[PDB]
Amino acid sequence: AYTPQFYPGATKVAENRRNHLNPNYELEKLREIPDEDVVKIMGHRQPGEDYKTVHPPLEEMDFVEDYARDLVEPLNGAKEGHRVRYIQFADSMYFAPAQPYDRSRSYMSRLRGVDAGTLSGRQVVECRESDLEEFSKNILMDTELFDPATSGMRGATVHGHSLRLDENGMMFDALQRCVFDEKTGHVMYVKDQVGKPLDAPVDVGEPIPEAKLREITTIYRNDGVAMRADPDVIEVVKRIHRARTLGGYIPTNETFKGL
Amino acid sequence: EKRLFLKALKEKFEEDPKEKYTKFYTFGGWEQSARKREFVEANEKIVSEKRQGIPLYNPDIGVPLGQRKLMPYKLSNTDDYCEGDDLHFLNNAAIQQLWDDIRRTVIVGMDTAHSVLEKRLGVEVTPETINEYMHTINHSLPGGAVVQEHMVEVHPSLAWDCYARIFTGDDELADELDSRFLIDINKLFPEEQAETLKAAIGKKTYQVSRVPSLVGRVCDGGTISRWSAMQIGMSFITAYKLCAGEAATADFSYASKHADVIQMGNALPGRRARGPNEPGGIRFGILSDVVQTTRVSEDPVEQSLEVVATGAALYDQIWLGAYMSGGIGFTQYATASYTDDILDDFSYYALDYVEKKYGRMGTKATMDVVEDVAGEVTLYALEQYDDYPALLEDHFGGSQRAAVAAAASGIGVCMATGNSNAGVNGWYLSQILHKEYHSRLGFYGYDLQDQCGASNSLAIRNDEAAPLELRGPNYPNYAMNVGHQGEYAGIAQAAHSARGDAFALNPLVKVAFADPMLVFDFSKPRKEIARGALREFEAAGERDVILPAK
Amino acid sequence: NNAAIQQLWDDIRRTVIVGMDTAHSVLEKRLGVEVTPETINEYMHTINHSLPGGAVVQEHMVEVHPSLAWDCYARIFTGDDELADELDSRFLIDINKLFPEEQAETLKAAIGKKTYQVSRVPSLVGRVCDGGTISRWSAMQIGMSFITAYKLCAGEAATADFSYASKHADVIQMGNALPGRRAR
Amino acid sequence: VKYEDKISLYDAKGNLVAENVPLEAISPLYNPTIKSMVKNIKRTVAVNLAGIEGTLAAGKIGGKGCQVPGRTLDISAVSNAQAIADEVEKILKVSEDDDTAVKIINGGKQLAVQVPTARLEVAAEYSVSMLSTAMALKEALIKTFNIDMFDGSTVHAAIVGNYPQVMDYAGSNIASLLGAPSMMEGLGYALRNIPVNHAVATTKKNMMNAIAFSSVMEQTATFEMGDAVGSFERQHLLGLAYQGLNADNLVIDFIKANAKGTVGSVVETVIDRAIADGVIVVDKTMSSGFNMYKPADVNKWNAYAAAGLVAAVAVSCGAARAAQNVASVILYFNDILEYETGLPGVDYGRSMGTAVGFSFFSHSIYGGGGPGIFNGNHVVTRHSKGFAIPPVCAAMCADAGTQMFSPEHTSGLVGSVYSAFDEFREPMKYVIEGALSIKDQF
Amino acid sequence: VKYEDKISLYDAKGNLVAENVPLEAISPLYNPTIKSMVKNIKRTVAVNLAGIEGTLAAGKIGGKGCQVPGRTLDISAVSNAQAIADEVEKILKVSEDDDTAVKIINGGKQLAVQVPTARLEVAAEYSVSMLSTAMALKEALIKTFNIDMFDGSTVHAAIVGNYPQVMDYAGSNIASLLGAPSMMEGLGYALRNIPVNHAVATTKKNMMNAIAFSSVMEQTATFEMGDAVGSFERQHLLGLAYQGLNADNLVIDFIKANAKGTVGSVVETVIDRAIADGVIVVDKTMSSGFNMYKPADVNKWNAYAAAGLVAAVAVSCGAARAAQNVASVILYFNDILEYETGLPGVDYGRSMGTAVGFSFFSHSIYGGGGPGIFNGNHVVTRHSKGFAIPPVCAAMCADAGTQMFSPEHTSGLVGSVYSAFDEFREPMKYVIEGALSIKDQF
Ligand code: F43
Ligand SMILES: C[C@@H](OP(=O)(O)O)[C@H](NC(=O)CCCCCCS)C(=O)O
Ligand SMILES: O=S(=O)(O)CCS
Repeated sequence: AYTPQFYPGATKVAENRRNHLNPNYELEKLREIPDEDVVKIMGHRQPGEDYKTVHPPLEEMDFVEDYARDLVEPLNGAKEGHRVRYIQFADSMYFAPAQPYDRSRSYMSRLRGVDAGTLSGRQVVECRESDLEEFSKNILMDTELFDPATSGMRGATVHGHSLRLDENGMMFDALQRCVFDEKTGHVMYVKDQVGKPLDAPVDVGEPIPEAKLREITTIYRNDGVAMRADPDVIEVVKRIHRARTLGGYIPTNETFKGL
Repeated sequence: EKRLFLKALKEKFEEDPKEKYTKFYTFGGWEQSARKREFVEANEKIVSEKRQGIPLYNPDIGVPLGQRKLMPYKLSNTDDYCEGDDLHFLNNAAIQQLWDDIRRTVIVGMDTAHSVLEKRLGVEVTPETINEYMHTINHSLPGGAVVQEHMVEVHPSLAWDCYARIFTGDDELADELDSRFLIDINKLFPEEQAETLKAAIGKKTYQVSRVPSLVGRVCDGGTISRWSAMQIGMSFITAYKLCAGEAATADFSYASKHADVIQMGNALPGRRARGPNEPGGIRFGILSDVVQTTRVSEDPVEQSLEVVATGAALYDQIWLGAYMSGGIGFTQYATASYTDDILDDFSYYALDYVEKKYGRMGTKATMDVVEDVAGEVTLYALEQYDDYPALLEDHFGGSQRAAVAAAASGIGVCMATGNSNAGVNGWYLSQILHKEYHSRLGFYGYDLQDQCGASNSLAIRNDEAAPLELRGPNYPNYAMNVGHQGEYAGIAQAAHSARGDAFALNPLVKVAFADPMLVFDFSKPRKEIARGALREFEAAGERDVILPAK
Repeated sequence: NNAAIQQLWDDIRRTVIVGMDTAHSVLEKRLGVEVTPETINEYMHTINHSLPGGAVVQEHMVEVHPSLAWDCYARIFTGDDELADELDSRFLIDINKLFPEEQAETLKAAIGKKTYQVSRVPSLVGRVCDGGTISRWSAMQIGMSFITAYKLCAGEAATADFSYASKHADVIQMGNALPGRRAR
Repeated sequence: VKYEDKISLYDAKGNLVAENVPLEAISPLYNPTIKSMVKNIKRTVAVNLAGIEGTLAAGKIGGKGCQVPGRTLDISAVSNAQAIADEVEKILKVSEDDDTAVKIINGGKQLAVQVPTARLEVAAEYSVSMLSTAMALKEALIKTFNIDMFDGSTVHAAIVGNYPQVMDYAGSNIASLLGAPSMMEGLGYALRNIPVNHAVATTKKNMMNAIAFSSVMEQTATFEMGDAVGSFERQHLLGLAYQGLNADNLVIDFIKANAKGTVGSVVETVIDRAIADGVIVVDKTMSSGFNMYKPADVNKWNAYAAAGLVAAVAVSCGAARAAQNVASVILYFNDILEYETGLPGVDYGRSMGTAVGFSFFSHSIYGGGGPGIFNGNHVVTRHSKGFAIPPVCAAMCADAGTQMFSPEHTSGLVGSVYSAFDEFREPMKYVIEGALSIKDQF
Repeated sequence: VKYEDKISLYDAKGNLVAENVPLEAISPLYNPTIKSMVKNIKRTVAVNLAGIEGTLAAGKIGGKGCQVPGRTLDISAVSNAQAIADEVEKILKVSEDDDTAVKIINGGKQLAVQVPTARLEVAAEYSVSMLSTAMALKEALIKTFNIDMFDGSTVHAAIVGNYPQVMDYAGSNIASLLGAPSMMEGLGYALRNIPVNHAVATTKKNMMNAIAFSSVMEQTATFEMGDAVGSFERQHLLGLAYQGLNADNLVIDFIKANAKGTVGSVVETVIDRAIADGVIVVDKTMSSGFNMYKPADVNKWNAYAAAGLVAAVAVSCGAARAAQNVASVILYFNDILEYETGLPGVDYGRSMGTAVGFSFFSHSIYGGGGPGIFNGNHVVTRHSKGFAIPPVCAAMCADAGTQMFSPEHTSGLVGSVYSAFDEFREPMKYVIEGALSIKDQF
């Protein structure tokens, strides 16, 4: 068949982007945050109650016979009619292990039935609540995709992806949802992602050391690794741009001879 | 290393611009800013006096503002700093007058009117009669009623900004006319520019009518053309006394105020329903012609950057952040293109690279030159963002960064080739290269037109093809999103600054906005915005004489 | 020459009425948020600060001078007497107090048990811009106040639902647009 | 004749219908079914008789929240629906045997009227149907119930909302699939002004049929806009054939191959099929081992990518059973494909930009709303020439009820009226039938 | 048949052609000639090759006084003309037995292109003609002269001109008789866009033929606007027959009877003919004499008054040999008739109101233009439903060169293009023949 190559380039950042894009690549496990702690950090529901429902379970409701719709297996949260909630992150520009477009591409190539959006300041995923919690805890939190110092889960007032880190190597946060504790070195979350305070702070673990961050980040930087050091990615980008321009002008094989 | 943006970063930030760490949450919140404290004191006084206790401004709700250091803003090529609140278009009278002066301008050609008067109406037309007509229209345009005391007239002090001016490409007629109300092309433009403009204009005569600002304040932009036409017709039938019938008067009326009318903007269709002379109908070439820096500067980068500043202040702030969205607005995005010398530094590097490699206009527009110039400029800009953490803090939003880097790339390509569509193609290549570099771009829907752009830059399809000079806010790709249009106008100007052109799209608009009688001087938009941010700009349209003092 | 006629036109121009019932239904059935008169009071407090041009989210904003927007009000009226009873009278347009008994009953019967918000954007906005600015200004500020008063995500599908409701579904314009020849 | 490439034809169930069909057989300029659909869409009008009765009974004329006290009429339109329909048919009939029909829908609660084509031959545009039906309804109501001469104005306001003052039928009880010509955002955009919800309700929430309907409308519009002429015609012909009628069973094949897959798996399937069919070849191998691909057939590659995009939307929004993933799927299908192959996206990035704007205005405060309120005439979704709306229709068909602005909320009258015609309800099978009919003429 | 009305058809010389012709034989919904004229108007486009060459040579792209330095293309469009025409026809061609006429005008400086009807059967409006022609012209110009990839935008601006930004064809060199549907006064107003000067130039300043052209266009438009539906259809059919097609020879008879007369004498002859034909009877005699008159046939009286209005315009403007009298003639013809008989005027005062519009539009400093640029698609002239415009055509045909807006100044290209069609040059004769061909089907 066809063996995918995900991204171009031979630098370390290109390899990390390929690993994030690759669904057969096992993300390294770094933390162990229990499901209740993650659920209470998201702040959508209290751990212990039943899932709220936005529409009756798919078995109860009746649908028209659609052959091309019923041959795609739905998520477990979809057949239970669970409501669609979100998890949102801000990734620092200083060697955060995951980056907005990288996160969106990896999520869309790894998860089923998710809605991913990317900005400069934040990246958000929306899915059914049960599936969202499951994949969030299993992939987004206790893997290399999350750094408690350079990445924080923020639902509103996202600001600090481009600001300088503070004296603890920690991202700026206006609401101060997560706090660095000096007497242990651990980072503790004192509020939910929206900003509502928690009853008890939840420990998310130690921050990743900077040296490790350098070799697992997916961002090109003049100090870490420059895009000038990966000419293949630039060449591919220029080829895509030229192909777009030629197709916009006249979409024929003769025009594409000047590719 | 020497960079043009270094001095502003030194002034704005207390730490070294290369320093990667700082401290937060120690500035006292909104109290750290004098503007916010003045706003709080005002809000208290207004609430108690005028609002009868209904709250207006409550900083204690919502985000706690000022958790970080609220930076001041320089203005490019100007040595004066201001807070970000002073650059909001509602708090800045200079930006409001910038839009007012464009809104209240209509150019009408008077050669068909003269020919109809001479031949059909049997009335002689001489420079003395032209001077008499100019006197009549100058009295009548603001609010006047000629030799009719029984007619209601507008208070003269209410329309002190209303003028009627004349200009012509005919030299002898120009020097035979009164200099009180003449826009002299010869003494306002350099010799070669004046010759080019006179050749483009021809031997024709045009009158510029500046409707008073108050008229556009009370009404909309479509009122300006009607006001101008009505006053022109009245003045024409009052100055020249004619014994012909009424039908001949209808033919003369068409010739005088419905034949050679030039408007600033066109009407918009669909959900953008708007009349003419609204900022969404102004094409990029027209805005480039409005700005007059080609008159007083030979630097192509400065000429493009003044158009960038004006286009940002108009399109991003007024048009998009008020006419189309409203609220606090999109001041951030626009100030990013003209506050510090970041875009100046990037554009100067692009010009230097093009001059060293291809020459000032030494290459025909090909794909290879577009790709290499745009890639080089984008890489330089992004590494500049990388190695100066204070710079990244200054341009905190991804959009403001993307727009600046892409504008530098497009200006560089336009310098190299002299083609505006090649420049916009370089802009789009810069945008996608930026996205791959930083794994980031602007907001959620910032790059709708940047993914569609490469294909639409050189397209020939009906709704996709247009020269960048003929594009504007109503171009379907550019209709909605912020952070593009002012830079597009700057790129369109840079296409012609490379060739040393006297104008971009319309000579008449250039000559008309060379007028010294305008309140906002378009020779230095950045300086005037700086003056307005300091509360030292004298704007028009104030109803001080019809309001109680208490 | 008459500031009263200008203010008449300004007051008519800057008025937009928004029905805040579909938005409440979205908050109740999609976001699982409970709407009570206390929450409505908090929302009114928020929007009276946001509509003139104050900042509620997105750290580091600039704000318009309150002196230029002293005429900017966000008012609420309802045909539901029980809901109108426990509402902050500062932001309430009381039908019972402003209208005689028979007229008040007729107006309540016509309006029904529905809640509406009246936004009066500053006159300076309609004077700098045109009259098409008002609905968009009100819609943006309504969406911002909704997402900051109920502690929601700043941008999701329900945000689009709020925006569509406040932009056209539940909005009342003083004057319709005139596209085509009229061009306004 | 001028195109040598053939296509196969598969139904909505993936069964083969015919092979070696010329590409031009599905062309809007040749296919009889597409011509019939365009002709019938211009003359069919939906009438809300119950809405008329309710508006007149309460004096609810004037649009949103508007009542005129004193202008109240008590009529029984729904009870006399047969008489009203007979009178309207008599008024609109041209001679004796034209295609004038007024069928009764929902027990007289709605009317589906079709003005004769003879009334549209001598008309420059399509607005004659709505105006003629409005006048016929006014006359029938005035003559059935002996309405006073001073109340015909109220009747007119009940049927059309504020038409002389507002160039539209906003508060009225008369509707059509196409919008008013004053709402067009560009020249030739008349056929693009059909909202997604209207297309989904017309096809009764059938995914393949909704895709076919939306694609046929969008590509016929591109023909009308002058975009699909000259050297641009083959691209749109292939886009309609592959994304819209699953020519080579590409859509069903990709969905079947990715029943429990993600968007990336769909991208991999699309690239593998394109390589196997010879559409794309390896241009060069880079230093890092990246295999840059070039299209051996540019338009065929575009068609393959568009079919894959529809399949990816179907897979993702069927896994989630929510129609809010459409914009993200359309964006990131193209985003992953371009940097996996080095090839341009579905519409040379024009579909990606439409997806970006769709994501923006479907997740923000600045406008838009649910995916069902967008159309090809919308300022946000007008940018891709018929390659982005069919996926939106498929996704809204896959929705399970998480959207408030669902077809039921938005298109109840239009959907119920237009579902009664087999050509509108199942466009896919009838377009295939028309192509089979004209198969041998090329 | 549903109308028992019969008419006798007379040619432009006052000779009898046929008798007892059914009134619906001249209906727009039945007459083949009116159908053919509507189709030809829809599908015909005029191209100004000399204008394109001049605009490109000087870089004069833009609306008015606009000119882009550096974007100048030096091509010989007029010199070749035929390679361009052949390429445009080849691009626009749909089939072999296909209309697709592209014809050379004025020795190469203009093109008269007729888009095939196949491209208009699958279009919801008429705008496909100009868009398709613009695209074909762009492709032909880019291919004939090897235009660089970076100048196609310049070529587009020269052909269409500001279109994406400014939603029309302002500074372009391509034109059609119908304007953009987004720029209409109301719904269905597309056909009331041809000015009086265009009608006069097309018919080569023949009074009866220009009257027939204007009347046919106006009444077909009324049929399109939904106005001529039901009870109003008879009035508009009679108006067309008696005001445009000289039915019963009323216009010629009134003109002959008032060769040396005034407007008052024309009113007298009209009333005498109406009394003699049984159209009006005596209502009652008041105390002070003045026997009031009531119409025994309301629609026929309106038609007689309309024919008399045309005759009065002809008489007055042939006495003055100037076309500036139309407004006053119509206004005071209606006034004198009303206060002479106690009867309503033409169109129940709408003709008089439109005449007031003409007066204040062409007779003051707040006037604008002259009578030659009158059309029904204007805010000032829309009020009469095809009863006030056709007489202006007679007025402008009678003008002896004393108008600034003469047909030669404003409609030279229009006349050169559309005078080639027989049904446009002599609308009266060919409409009469078409009505004769369908006499027996009623
Ligand atoms: C709530 C929204 C959704 C939306 O439609 N607009 C918001 C908020 C809105 C409000 C701010 C209301 C207030 O002051 O509280 C306004 C002013 C629009 C309006 N007229 O109401 C605005 N943004 Ni936004 N907005 C901006 C920006 C940005 C950048 C911030 C970069 C970053 O640090 O993360 C990001 C986009 C991103 O995804 O990256 C952004 C997002 C967002 N922006 C997100 C989420 C904000 C969050 O922090 O929770 N703005 C900027 O990049 C600077 C310019 C700035 C605009 C005002 C100005 O020019 O001063 C402002 C423009
Ligand atoms: C898309 C459309 O919104 P609607 O859904 O039609 O209301 C359109 N808005 C805009 O263009 C918003 C532009 C300004 C805010 C976004 C700048 S990034 C408009 O108001 O007509
Ligand atoms: O972030 S959003 O794209 O919602 C708008 C930015 S102001």
